[PDB]
Amino acid sequence: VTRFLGPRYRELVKNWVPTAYTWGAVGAVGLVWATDWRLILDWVPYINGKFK
Amino acid sequence: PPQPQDLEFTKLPNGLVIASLENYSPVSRIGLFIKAGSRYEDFSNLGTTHLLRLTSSLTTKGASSFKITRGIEAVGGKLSVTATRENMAYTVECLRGDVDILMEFLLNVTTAPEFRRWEVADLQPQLKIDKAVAFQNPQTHVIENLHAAAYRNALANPLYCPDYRIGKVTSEELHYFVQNHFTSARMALIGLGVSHPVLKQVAEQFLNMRGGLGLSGAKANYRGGEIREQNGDSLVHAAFVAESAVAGSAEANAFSVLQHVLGAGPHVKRGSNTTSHLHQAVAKATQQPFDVSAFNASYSDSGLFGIYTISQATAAGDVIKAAYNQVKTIAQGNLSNTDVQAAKNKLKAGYLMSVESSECFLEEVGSQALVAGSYMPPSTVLQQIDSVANADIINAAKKFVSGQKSMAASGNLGHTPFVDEL
Amino acid sequence: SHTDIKVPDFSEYRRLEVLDSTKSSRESSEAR
Amino acid sequence: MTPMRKTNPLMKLINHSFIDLPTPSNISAWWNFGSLLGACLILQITTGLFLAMHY
Amino acid sequence: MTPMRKTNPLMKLINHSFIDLPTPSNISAWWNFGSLLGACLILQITTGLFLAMHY
Amino acid sequence: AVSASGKWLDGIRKWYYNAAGFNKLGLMRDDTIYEDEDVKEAIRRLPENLYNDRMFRIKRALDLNLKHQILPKEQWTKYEEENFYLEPYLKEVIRERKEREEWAKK
Amino acid sequence: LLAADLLILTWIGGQPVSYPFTIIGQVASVLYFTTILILMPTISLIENKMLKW
Amino acid sequence: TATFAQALQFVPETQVSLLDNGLRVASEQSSQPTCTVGVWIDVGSRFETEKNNGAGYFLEHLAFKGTKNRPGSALEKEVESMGAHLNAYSTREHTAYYIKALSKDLPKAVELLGDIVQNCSLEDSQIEKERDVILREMQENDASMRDVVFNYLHATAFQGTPLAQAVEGPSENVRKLSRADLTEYLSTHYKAPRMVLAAAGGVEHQQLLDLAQKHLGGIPWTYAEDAVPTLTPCRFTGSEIRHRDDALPFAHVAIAVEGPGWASPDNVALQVANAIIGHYDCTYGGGVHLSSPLASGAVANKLCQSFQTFSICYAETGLLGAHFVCDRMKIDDMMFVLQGQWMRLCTSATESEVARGKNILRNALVSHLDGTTPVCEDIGRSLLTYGRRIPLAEWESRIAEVDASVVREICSKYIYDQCPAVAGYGPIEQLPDYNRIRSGMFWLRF
Amino acid sequence: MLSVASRSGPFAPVLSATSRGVAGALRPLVQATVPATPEQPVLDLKRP
Ligand SMILES: COC1=C(OC)C(=O)C(C/C=C(\C)CC/C=C(/C)CC/C=C(\C)CC/C=C(\C)CC/C=C(/C)CC/C=C(\C)CC/C=C(/C)CC/C=C(\C)CC/C=C(\C)CCC=C(C)C)=C(C)C1=O
Ligand code: HEM
Ligand code: HEM
Ligand code: HEM
Repeated sequence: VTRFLGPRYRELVKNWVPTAYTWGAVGAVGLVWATDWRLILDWVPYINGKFK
Repeated sequence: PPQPQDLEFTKLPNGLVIASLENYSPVSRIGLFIKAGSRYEDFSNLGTTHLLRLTSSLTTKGASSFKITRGIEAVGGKLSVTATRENMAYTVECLRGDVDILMEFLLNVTTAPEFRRWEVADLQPQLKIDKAVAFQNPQTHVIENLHAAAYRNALANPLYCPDYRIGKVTSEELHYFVQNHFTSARMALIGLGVSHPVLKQVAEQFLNMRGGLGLSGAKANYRGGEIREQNGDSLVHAAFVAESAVAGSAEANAFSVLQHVLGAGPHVKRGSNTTSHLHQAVAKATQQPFDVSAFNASYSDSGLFGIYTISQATAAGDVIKAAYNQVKTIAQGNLSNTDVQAAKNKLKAGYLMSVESSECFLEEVGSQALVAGSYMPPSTVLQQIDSVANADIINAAKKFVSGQKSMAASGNLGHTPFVDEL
Repeated sequence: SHTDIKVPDFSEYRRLEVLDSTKSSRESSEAR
Repeated sequence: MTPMRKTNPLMKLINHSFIDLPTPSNISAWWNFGSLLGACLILQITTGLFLAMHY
Repeated sequence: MTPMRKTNPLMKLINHSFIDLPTPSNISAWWNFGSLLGACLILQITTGLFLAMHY
Repeated sequence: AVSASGKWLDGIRKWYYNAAGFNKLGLMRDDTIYEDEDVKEAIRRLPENLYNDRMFRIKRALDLNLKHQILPKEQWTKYEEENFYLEPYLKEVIRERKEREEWAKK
Repeated sequence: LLAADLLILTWIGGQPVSYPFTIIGQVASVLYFTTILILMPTISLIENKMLKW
Repeated sequence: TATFAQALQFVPETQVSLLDNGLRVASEQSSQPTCTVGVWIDVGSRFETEKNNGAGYFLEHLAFKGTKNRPGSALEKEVESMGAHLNAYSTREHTAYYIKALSKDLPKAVELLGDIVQNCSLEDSQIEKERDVILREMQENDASMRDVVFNYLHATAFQGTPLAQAVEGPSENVRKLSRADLTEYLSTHYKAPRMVLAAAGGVEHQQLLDLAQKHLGGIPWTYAEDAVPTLTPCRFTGSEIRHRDDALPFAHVAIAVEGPGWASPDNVALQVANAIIGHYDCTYGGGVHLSSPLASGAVANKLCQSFQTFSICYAETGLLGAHFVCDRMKIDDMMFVLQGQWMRLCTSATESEVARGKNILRNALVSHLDGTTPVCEDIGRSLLTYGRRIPLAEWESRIAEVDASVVREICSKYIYDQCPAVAGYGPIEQLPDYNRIRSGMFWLRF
Repeated sequence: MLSVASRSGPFAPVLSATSRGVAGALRPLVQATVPATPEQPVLDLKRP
């Protein structure tokens, strides 16, 4: 593909980057929460208590 | 700022007239004026001009349709095509720094048009939309009938394509009209923000295009017929024209003064035109809503002076009789001096006020350049307009009374008179 | 004649912050 | 560009059936038991399906 | 008076898919397996259902 | 330019043309191209006579394929008589698309 | 040729693990992928060239 | 030879000068042989109540019917023997009387103008004639559809506020007014320093100031009983009004959100955004997949007949939105596209579009000022709006500050997740309910 | 004076890529609103 290049498609990506980061963060936390992943969860100040 | 500049004229050997002025406005304007008009078509091809002026945005050999619109749109400029029976005027507006770009398009559209047949076919249905919008206002239909009622061949040609020709205009007819009517000698070019010397060399490109003279038309002959319509509208329109003088003649000035004596144009808003003779004559004839004024259309071949009266269907006869009787009294020699001076003041104020706008000023300069090629300053207009004498106006009125009349009237027509009984 | 139309009062349904026909609504929209 | 829910084949049916079909404004709670029935049907399948894994 | 397969909703679908479906005339046998696949499925289903009553 | 290589190129192209069977059905080369949106617009710009001829030859080819028949030898299309009628229109349409895409990125 | 390669793959699947079958299977597998991913697009462009498209 | 910002510096400036009574006099001189002289007054329907809703419009009808010095037809006879043009207009926040004439008649024009604003005879028989005239003109306005939907939008967006009611006022109200309410309205409002005299064209400020003192110097500036007509802010309401009439050809929706007052910088940026959306019509040449995004999509399924974007500004508040016409069956699709364009501006704005918007804005500013009358109007409206006349150079400087990021923030400030006001008059069965319209003001993807 | 745009003669149909088309001329009109009730109904054709 070649049409996707140009000064403006770069700008469009820049604007949407913050939204992409937030959505990725939402997915990661959601996955951890749903799976009760002890590995990451053990470093949570309050949630760790659940684990006994 | 610098001193007030003047306009420079020049005539290339081809015959093209070039005129430029150097103001200091930040917006620049360029115009191309062509002697082509609806009067140069014959019966074989009709509606050609009406479609031609819609093609200004079509692709050319040197520029694509996509490029023209996008480029003009991005710069923020405009391009318009004013049209009339005598002339066609391309015009473009932009900023000072973008002139060299837009002229490239303007030149192209009028020098190397490429009338793609499929593009023309797709553009055909637009003709109906344009025609309908114009006819939404009944005044358009009355005049186009009026011209078809007073002229036999040349100026009777409608500005809009006839209904039956809408789907049958071809690109070959477009091409044929262009070659025979876009000749250089028939053209003139006007610029306002641009400098004269650069205008010479930008125009040098098309000196290898067109050339010589084009296909001449025919002198418009007068007939004197009527064209009634009998539509369902409650408010009947009419028209009462007669042969007049020719555009740009001493007699033409007398007719201009004559119409303004008869209250041609309203001045004060939400107010009765007491000074107008026609409104006074009609006020004591009808007590229901009415509108009346005089008409004046001067062309190179001939002119037409007359009267237009909107009125109720029942009172149409009375309105017309009062207006016509008023003109007879003027023709009999009953004309006061004060009215002459008041009418002249109206004329001069109208002329200067109309030319005040830059767009109208460019239009007036182009119209004058085509016929003569020598600009005539407004002061000279004033001296010409002040030379009118009373006897001249009386002679003008007498000529209108004695001349044969053409009448076009749309409306209910239940009580509207006919010619030969008015 | 269309100028004779006017919205009936909704005072019995409006929220407290918009109950006055003089205070601007922009200062409470984000809160509401 | 018009909405895709009025052009995609699968989305036309969903739009007609759920999103946009006109309905009376005044239908009472009695008109709510039809949707529940299907929901219950859905609930009855899944539960039974799991029971079938051991019966 | 008009055909009844152009009014009933259940017959509109059958008319579209089966009876008045515009189809190229030169399609060869290769275009038959499509139908056969469904037919075979319909066979399997019924055959299996009867085996389930004793498995 | 190369003569022997050019003649070999012409010979192999003619061999490939005869290997493709569309000449056996009276079809021209431009009739076999896959009809994408660009081709659809290009066909829309054809004059009536070429459009009418194209439709009829397609019908005849479909009819022949119906009965697994072949057009007589004498009526097969010849490698040198073919006219690429659709080439100019398709080229213009493609160029217009490229211009639109080029503008759209900046 | 691709169809024949699939036939070879099926036949090899029906045979025990041994020297000739193992090597033949590897050659068939690589040939399978290469034909689809490489050969088909290349020849398609070549045919477009001989047709003066 | 001259650059854009370089040509801006050759525009003559306006000279201001106060009179003793507090009247402001402004003038812009040129070499033209004509001039436009008018008076602008900060009086409109916003200063009226239910008892005198139509007073401003009614007075406009009697402005040139006669005065003490020139009774009856004397006033128009003098105006027309001069070849000048006398015109007037009103609004919810301003009123104006202006004359176009030759510079050679500057003195007399001012005299008449002063006479019309101080000595307005209110003969009763004239009042009866104007009653019927206004009654008929109201019927005509009903025929116009745009007026109807723009009055509806005000009525619903300013519910319970003086800005809601129309300039003309209820028909029932115009038939009960007397020569006592009109005099009260005239005496209470028309006086300095609210008045602003303006004269653009071939007029000299010195001459304009001596003439004003001769005639306009007598206007009082003191209120009786100190009954000062104080202004109050106006509340904005997010609501909808639906007047259904299927006999009409086309649906006629109108939507708008709340916007800044006239005297906030942000409005400039908003104007740029309105240039990106643009306007469309059925008579425009080309543009099919060839013009701005909303107009390019406007002809793919032939959705709209004509849409325009507006930005109405009042003191401390205003309206920002988009007005469009459409066929009965394509109402929802047109609204869908419009809302998408607004949201795209709020989130994804490129500089290329912004540059086009800035260029369009420059052309409109410069081209609009062409002519004397537009110049005089700008002077009067600015002096009553900002207290000054922003020069072109300043306008260019502020525009140049606009950037894609700036547009994003401002549009998000006023457009995103805000409750709109909707007005629809026609076959509007397909118009989506408020809830659906309100849910289309944000993006679940953002 | 040789341009009819400043006269009450024929109309001048105009067109523009961006602007709309409107005719001109100065034959009687507009001043019928005061005395009469000429309505302005919207119809098949719509343009601002
Ligand atoms: C009031 O207004 C309203 C209306 O009027 C306007 C309306 O009209 C409606 C609409 C009406 C209604 C709902 C009412 C009912 C009407 C309907 C059309 C719908 C009819 C319903 C149905 C057909 C039923 C739909 C389904 C149900 C219960 C689901 C059953 C089927 C399934 C897929 C479901 C999923 C089961 C799952 C996944 C199993 C769970 C197990 C999972 C993780 C483990 C699964 C593991 C596997 C497969 C593993 C496989 C492994 C393999 C091969 C091994 C591979 C190994 C390798 C190595 C490769 C409404 C609501 C309404 O309100
Ligand atoms: C509308 C749908 C259904 C209804 C009304 C229904 C109803 C019932 C009822 C009343 C029982 C008796 C259970 C008891 O008395 O304890 C039962 C048992 C059972 N059903 Fe369902 N059922 C439905 C769907 C299904 C489906 C889809 C499955 C499997 C795919 C299923 C599998 C079972 C099983 C395994 C049992 C045995 C449970 C037991 O013995 O307690 N059912 N069903
Ligand atoms: C598994 C069960 C399947 C069923 C019941 C099924 C059903 C059908 C039927 C009945 C047709 C019409 C046949 C025709 O008109 O030629 C068809 C066409 C088609 N099928 Fe399937 N199919 C199945 C699997 C597949 C698979 C695995 C593919 C893989 C690509 C596929 C791709 C297609 C395609 C592309 C067509 C259109 C052919 C054409 O337009 O000429 N199908 N299918
Ligand atoms: C496309 C659909 C299906 C396919 C491809 C399929 C395929 C198969 C195959 C290959 C076997 C083993 C045959 C053997 O070992 O000789 C089998 C077994 C079985 N299938 Fe399916 N099947 C399908 C649908 C169904 C359905 C709908 C049922 C519903 C009850 C079903 C019930 C069974 C049963 C009961 C057996 C046991 C066979 C036995 O006891 O010998 N099958 N299936």
